[PDB]
Amino acid sequence: EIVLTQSPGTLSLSPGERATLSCRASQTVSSTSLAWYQQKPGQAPRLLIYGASSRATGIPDRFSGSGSGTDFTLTISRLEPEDFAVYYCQQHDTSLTFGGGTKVEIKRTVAAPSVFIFPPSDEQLKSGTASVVCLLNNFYPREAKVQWKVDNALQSGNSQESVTEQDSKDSTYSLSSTLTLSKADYEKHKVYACEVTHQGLSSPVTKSFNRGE
Amino acid sequence: DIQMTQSPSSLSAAVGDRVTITCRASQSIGSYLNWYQQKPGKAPKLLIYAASSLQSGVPSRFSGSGSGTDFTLTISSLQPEDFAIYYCQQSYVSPTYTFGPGTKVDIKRTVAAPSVFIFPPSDEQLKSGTASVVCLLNNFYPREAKVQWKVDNALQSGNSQESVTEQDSKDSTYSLSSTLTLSKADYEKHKVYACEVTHQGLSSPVTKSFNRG
Amino acid sequence: FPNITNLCPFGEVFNATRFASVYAWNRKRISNCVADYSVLYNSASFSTFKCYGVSPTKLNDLCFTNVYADSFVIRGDEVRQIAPGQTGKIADYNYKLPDDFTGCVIAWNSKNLDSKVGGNYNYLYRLFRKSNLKPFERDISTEIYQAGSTPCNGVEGFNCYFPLQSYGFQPTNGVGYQPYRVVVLSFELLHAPATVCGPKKST
Amino acid sequence: STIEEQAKTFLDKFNHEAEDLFYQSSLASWNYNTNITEENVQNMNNAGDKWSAFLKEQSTLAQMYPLQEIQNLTVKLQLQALQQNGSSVLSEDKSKRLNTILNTMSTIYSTGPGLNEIMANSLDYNERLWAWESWRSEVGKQLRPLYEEYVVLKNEMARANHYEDYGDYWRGDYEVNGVDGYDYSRGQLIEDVEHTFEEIKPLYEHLHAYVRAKLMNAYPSYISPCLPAHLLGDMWGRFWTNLYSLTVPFGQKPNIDVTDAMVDQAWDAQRIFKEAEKFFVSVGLPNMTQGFWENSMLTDPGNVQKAVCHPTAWDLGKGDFRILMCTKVTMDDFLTAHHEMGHIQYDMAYAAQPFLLRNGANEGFHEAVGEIMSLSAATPKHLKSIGLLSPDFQEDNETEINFLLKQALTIVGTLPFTYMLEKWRWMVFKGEIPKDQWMKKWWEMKREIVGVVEPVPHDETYCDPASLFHVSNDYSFIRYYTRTLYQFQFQEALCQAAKHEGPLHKCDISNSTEAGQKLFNMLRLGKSEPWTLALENVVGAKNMNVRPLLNYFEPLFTWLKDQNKNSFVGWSTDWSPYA
Amino acid sequence: VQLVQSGAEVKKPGASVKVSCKASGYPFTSYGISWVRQAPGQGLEWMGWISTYNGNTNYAQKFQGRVTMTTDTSTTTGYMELRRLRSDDTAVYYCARDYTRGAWFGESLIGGFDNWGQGTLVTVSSASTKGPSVFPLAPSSGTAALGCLVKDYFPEPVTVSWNSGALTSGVHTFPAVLQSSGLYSLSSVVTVPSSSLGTQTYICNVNHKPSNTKVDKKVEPK
Amino acid sequence: VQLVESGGGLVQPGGSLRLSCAASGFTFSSYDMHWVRQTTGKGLEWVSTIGTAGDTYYPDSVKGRFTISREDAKNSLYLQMNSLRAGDTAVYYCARGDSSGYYYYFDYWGQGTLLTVSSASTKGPSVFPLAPTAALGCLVKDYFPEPVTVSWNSGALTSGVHTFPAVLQSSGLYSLSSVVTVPSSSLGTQTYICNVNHKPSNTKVDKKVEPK
Ligand SMILES: *[C@@H]1O[C@H](CO[C@@H]2O[C@@H](C)[C@@H](O)[C@@H](O)[C@@H]2O)[C@@H](O[C@@H]2O[C@H](CO)[C@@H](O[C@@H]3O[C@H](CO[C@H]4O[C@H](CO[C@@H]5O[C@H](CO)[C@@H](O)[C@H](O)[C@@H]5O)[C@@H](O)[C@H](O)[C@@H]4O)[C@@H](O)[C@H](O)[C@@H]3O)[C@H](O)[C@H]2NC(C)=O)[C@H](O)[C@H]1NC(C)=O
Ligand SMILES: *[C@@H]1O[C@H](CO)[C@@H](O)[C@H](O)[C@H]1NC(C)=O
Ligand SMILES: *[C@@H]1O[C@H](CO)[C@@H](O)[C@H](O)[C@H]1NC(C)=O
Ligand SMILES: *[C@@H]1O[C@H](CO)[C@@H](O)[C@H](O)[C@H]1NC(C)=O
Ligand SMILES: *[C@@H]1O[C@H](CO)[C@@H](O)[C@H](O)[C@H]1NC(C)=O
Ligand SMILES: [Cl-]
Ligand SMILES: [Cl-]
Ligand SMILES: [Cl-]
Ligand SMILES: [Cl-]
Ligand SMILES: [Cl-]
Ligand SMILES: [Cl-]
Ligand SMILES: [Cl-]
Ligand SMILES: [Cl-]
Ligand code: NA
Ligand code: NA
Ligand code: NA
Ligand code: NA
Ligand SMILES: [Zn+2]
Repeated sequence: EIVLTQSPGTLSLSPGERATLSCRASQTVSSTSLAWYQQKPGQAPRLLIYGASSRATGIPDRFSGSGSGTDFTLTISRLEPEDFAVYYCQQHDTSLTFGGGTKVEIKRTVAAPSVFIFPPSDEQLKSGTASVVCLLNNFYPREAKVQWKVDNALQSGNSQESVTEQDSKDSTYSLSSTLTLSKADYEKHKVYACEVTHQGLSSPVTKSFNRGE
Repeated sequence: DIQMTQSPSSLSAAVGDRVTITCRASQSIGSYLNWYQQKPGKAPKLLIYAASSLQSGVPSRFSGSGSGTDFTLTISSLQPEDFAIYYCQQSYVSPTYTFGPGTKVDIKRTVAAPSVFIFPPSDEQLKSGTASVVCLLNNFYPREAKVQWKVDNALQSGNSQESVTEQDSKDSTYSLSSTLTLSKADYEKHKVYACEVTHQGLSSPVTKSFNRG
Repeated sequence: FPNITNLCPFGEVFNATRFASVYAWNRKRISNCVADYSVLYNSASFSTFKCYGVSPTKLNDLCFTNVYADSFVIRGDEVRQIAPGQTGKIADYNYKLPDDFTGCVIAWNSKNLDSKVGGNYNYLYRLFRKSNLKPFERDISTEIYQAGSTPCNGVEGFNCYFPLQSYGFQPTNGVGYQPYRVVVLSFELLHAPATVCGPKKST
Repeated sequence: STIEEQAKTFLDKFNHEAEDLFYQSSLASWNYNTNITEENVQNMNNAGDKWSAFLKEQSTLAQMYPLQEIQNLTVKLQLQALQQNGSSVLSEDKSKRLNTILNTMSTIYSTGPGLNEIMANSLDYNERLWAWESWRSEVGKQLRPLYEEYVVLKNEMARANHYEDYGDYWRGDYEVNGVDGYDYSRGQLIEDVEHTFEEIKPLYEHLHAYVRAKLMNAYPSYISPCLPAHLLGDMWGRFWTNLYSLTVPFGQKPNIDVTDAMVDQAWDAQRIFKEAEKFFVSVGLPNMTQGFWENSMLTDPGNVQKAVCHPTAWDLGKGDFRILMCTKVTMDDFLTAHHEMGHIQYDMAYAAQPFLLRNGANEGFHEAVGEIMSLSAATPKHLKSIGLLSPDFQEDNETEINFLLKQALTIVGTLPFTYMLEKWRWMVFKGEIPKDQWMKKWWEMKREIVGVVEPVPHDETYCDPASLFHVSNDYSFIRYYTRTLYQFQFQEALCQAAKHEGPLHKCDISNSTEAGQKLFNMLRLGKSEPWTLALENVVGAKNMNVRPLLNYFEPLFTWLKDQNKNSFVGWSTDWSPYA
Repeated sequence: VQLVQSGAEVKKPGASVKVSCKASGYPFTSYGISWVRQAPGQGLEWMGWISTYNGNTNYAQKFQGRVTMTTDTSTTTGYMELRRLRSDDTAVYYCARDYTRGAWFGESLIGGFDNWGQGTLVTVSSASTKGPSVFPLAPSSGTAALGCLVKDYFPEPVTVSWNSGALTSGVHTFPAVLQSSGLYSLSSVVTVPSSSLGTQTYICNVNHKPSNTKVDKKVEPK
Repeated sequence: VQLVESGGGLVQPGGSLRLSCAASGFTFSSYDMHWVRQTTGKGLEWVSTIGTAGDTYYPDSVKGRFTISREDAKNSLYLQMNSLRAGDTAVYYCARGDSSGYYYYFDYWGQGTLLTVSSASTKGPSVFPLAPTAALGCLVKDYFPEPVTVSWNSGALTSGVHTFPAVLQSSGLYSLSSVVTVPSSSLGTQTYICNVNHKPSNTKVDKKVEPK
């Protein structure tokens, strides 16, 4: 078994700059049996480099294949707007394995999220479930701490987060946290708050509401 | 590569004679051998292919034999037209096909005396300031012939230049040209000009002359 | 070509990840297919492209019983030896072609594939034998070469050598010492129905 | 299975091993020489030890093939170089002692160019006397009692190797035995050098007469109507190069230097070497290998790494050829580039030969090939051909003499010194000079041969010979006499092939295939055929000559005879500066 | 040259799925086909390799006892049947033209997976086809934001638009989230001028083709 | 079946030129095509091959310098030559290739075009008549480079015609003579014109030779 380790696996670079992606094997892989792949969000993967260096047919000048032994690299001389995607290395020295991938992200300025709280609708409460939504709107970077405080009790194993792909204009992220709770469990509490900590914020920001107000 | 060698290098036979030309290959080349014919100012003509097979449009007079290392071209009965350099070519190693050095096939015939002619420089040439005087020896055999110039009586050399034709394809004789080059000043200092010819077909040295009038 | 066509695996042979060494030359047999020679023509890779018995311009035109593709790695100065009637170290003791050989020989510089900083010593060429190889013989024996009068049964020492020596391929080698991958396509002319033929529009 | 067939099956096995292992060490050597670190030496020495240990392993195995059982002359030449435990014949204790003496002498030579700068630039008699005397008084007394046991043990080594003396051991680097009409005994080296030196005398005496005449205009109170030893332009009086500062024929006429024109067109290193490359293509020699243009170090690599920087050509093996020369925009470096590429062309030629035969024909062949490239690239015709000298610029009858005399002070001034030094060392080894006359006869020879007298009377506690590098470090010195003669022998024969018009000093070998072909016929062989046969493949003669050297300085020799019609020609061996 | 795949297929655990991959534009018999699967929001995972010539095959260890691959030269179509399905098998499955292993001799080649299919989404869950319970996320208290919760649907996907494609400025639709029920839930939000919060009517157009459920809902500001 | 060469002339060293071969008489598309050069010292050297399947072949001394082109449509063969050396001065022939079995051969050949690689400048010839069984001729004096073609009465007279090989003069230029032997019964009762053509300078000269 050979394992290809791609670090950092999520690379933040400004457009037009050099991108140096890394693929490290557990065991020496012959240069003639290692390849690179591009995958833009929601699309199929395409072959960039094969035999460590050799470009595929419909590949621009930007992409340069390098590396030998265990430490291989994929070089993008200039990051064009279409280049910000996910990249996988692959070996067939022994069997066939892929790497973990590396998302090349657009590096934006620090942007704080606009936080919005949403009470469960009365229609949903008729259906005997309650889902309170905490919304983070347009922020960078991606990492954010979202905590659910119900009354004062910190919520753990009932929350679920979902985050969009990077914006196609301002290059920001938006995150949605949804706290699902049964009707019976919902009406046992008064205060429903979501606290958000992010690099861009001057202080943790709390949005809250009283149950039936 | 495969080096080709031909023997003999030079050859002289009379009309009617059987001529035997040999070709040697660097290594064993089965029957991949081609015989060619090249006349003085023409391109090679394919005579024999596959070492033995006779090309169409070629007199059955021509013959090819041999396999392995040694090959043989035979002119059944030499004719005056057959004056040529004959090349052998190997068809084993492609696309690097190689030729032999060629064998000159000269023709022996009866002795023929040269028809001696002398020519004055044109009035058009005296405009340039140089005088070129030409002496022609027409249709003679054999090739050996010595030519000398005389200005009034003074013998001059180092200012003349000789040129001799290849053997004719019909009568198989040679022709010679001798060009005496003077200045306009040197042409006006002398009156009568002559070129002397000596040949083994002439019982005595023969002269042709002209005056500057 | 139609998609349903059965082309010959020239891509597998020529584009194999790793070649065997000349001493243990690898033989792949090609039969019952359509031979596309367009892949080989005009290639910008090949440094040596020679054919023996047939013109390469008429490869599409010919049918054969079988096609044998031999593959191995050599050094630049020794590419000469893979030919009929050639002599040398690898020609005598590793791989010999007949003098009546009907086929083609193709070679390309694999500097950046088979060389390595520190040296790649994975390609073994035989250096000694008691006898020259017959055409299309393969010797993989590990018997100690007896060059002296005294026997040295199963032991290396003085006048006794291990027959197989390792090529040293460095990236900074000279042209003649750089590794070259070689494919020898041998065409068979046996008295049996031919199987490998060129394009349908040719033959 | 014959001893001949066994020797073959051993040597080709050796050829395989020696190819890779030398290359591995060659890379390790290259690493340090381009990038001086304390891990590169550890990698260099560890590879040099593995190379050295392999040689002494194979030589031992090679001994079991007797030379008298070998008819094949090329296999005989191969083993001859391999099977040699030459110095490792003496007893373990004496062998270790000889090593320690060689260690001591070499170290104390270095430990003990400041004085050289004084002996090159100073015009003070006393300061140059101080620098000359103290050097021979310091180490010259230290080396004396150790040079005796050096001579004792080196003869012991030589006589145990069936050589008559240790001088005969060095004379064995010119020996050829077993080729009909090309054989050369060790004794013929002496006679040939002596015969050629006789023809040098007329030219050298007039050079001595002119240099004397110019030095008495500089030192009017420290001259003789022999010359002082500390007023010859260097430490020992080897090169009269630094005397051109005074002994200039015409201080009016300009010194030809196209350093200005090189920085006018901003000639970078990559162009300089390409201009050298095309020079060799102009004679029919191939252009540099692909690996050459990749791996060569032709400039100063900043300060991130420092290198040896001393211009050196490189034969790493396995077809690897490189140049190590942190080049500058100078004419000196322009010519040195041609010189060092000349070395490579030699290396590239005989690369097809078996490993052990890859070398110069003799010890003075390789360097002679390099210098003829510098001579042809310094010619006004070539300097106008490439375009460093203006097409309108022409030579005169005075700029010609200035150049030739500058060349003469370096070339002609060395030969009488080299012969004197080696004739001394030869007679010392065979014991024709007693130990209590080692210093007296050295100065007797200096007087009679070179025309050089000691400024201070020397005791037998001194050793003035061992003031020089080659003497103390134990190196043969005759190779400096031979290579000089070879140069012009190579030049003359090439210029006849290039159909050169005029004197030999104006010769440019460019744009002549017959010249390149003539040279390549020799270069391809190397240490494969007798050096007599090698020399013949160029000149047509089997022996050394000085008449090619005379032809180079013919217009100078006539000028020297003209200006020394009313001068002191010759030297009397009686006068001393303290008398 | 193009590779075309079956289309999204949804099956229960324990059942069998068979994805088809049609090849055109190249000699089918020369090149081999290999299969790669990708779990949602995860990396590529090699499954196996099939020779179009002789039918020899190499699978990974994780799939060795389940997966079976076949080819048909007459149709130029390669199949991939994975039996004994599990919940973790929920992935998008790709067929690709192979230049890593030769079809004839089964030896490694200098290349990779050059041509790729479009992929087939294969969902494996205990869940059955169910329409999304759409609930409004009312704007509470400049650029006030209102949303639309699309809770409990199976299988994916759902398409959501604001004002039937009239409002595209400042809209964010979050990817679905797999729930322990096996069903999926989604959120869609939009930033809106507070001046236009009372004037305009904002409708959330949820389309779920799998269940044939179209639901549009008002978002009442309160 | 015919092959006709074109293009050959004077080129400066390090320069470039193209050669053209016009084919006729056969289905050009179905036959392989070759260029072959001929030198005084080394003889016949193969320089390029082009196949029926668009395949090209070269020697190492050629590849990357010369490129062979083919027009199936126009029955034409081309050879684009770059980086020309002095050692490229040769007579270039275009020749067909055919096989009778496995055995290959060059059945039909061209006429030959002379490429000459020199730094020396081009110059047209100065033609002069040679005033008169009697003989007369034309002197083609001072020209560079080769070749020069002379014909008599636009190719109506061939019988007693001799065209001597050109001789390089001391000046560095070429000089040539052409003569014809004619019955004295035809002097004045038939006029003779030599058709001198020097392609490398586009100097076509037709001059009349008559009794002085
Ligand atoms: C061994 O593999 C080779 C590499 O192939 C590719 O990658 C593999 C991993 C695999 O996925 C393959 O399917 C894939 O093709 C094979 O070579 C390919 O073979 C093709 C013919 O079958 C050949 O095609 C012709 O394409 C020409 C355009 O090619 C493209 O490549 C260009 C790279 O190269 C250049 O060289 C030329 C001069 O020779 C020069 O003009 C260019 O400037 C350039 O430097 C690239 O620049 C283009 O953008 C384009 O992508 C076309 O002109 C012609 O009409 C043909 O149709 C391919 O050229 C060739 N690919 C390469 C790069 O090698 C090879 O066949 C395999 N061996 C066998 C025996 O099968
Ligand atoms: C110089 O030597 C060191 C040895 O440790 C090596 O690692 C380094 O690569 C070298 N430096 C350069 C610039 O090549
Ligand atoms: C010596 O033997 C070698 C083979 O090892 C051979 O090349 C050579 O011809 C022989 N020497 C001569 C010159 O006879
Ligand atoms: C050597 O120089 C010649 C002429 O400039 C050039 O054609 C050639 O490419 C060079 N050598 C090689 C084989 O690279
Ligand atoms: C040789 O002659 C050429 C002109 O033919 C000239 O350009 C060149 O300078 C000469 N060679 C050299 C490098 O001296
Ligand atoms: Cl693509
Ligand atoms: Cl290395
Ligand atoms: Cl040997
Ligand atoms: Cl060997
Ligand atoms: Cl992953
Ligand atoms: Cl056209
Ligand atoms: Cl025909
Ligand atoms: Cl003439
Ligand atoms: Na070729
Ligand atoms: Na081994
Ligand atoms: Na056209
Ligand atoms: Na025919
Ligand atoms: Zn040197």
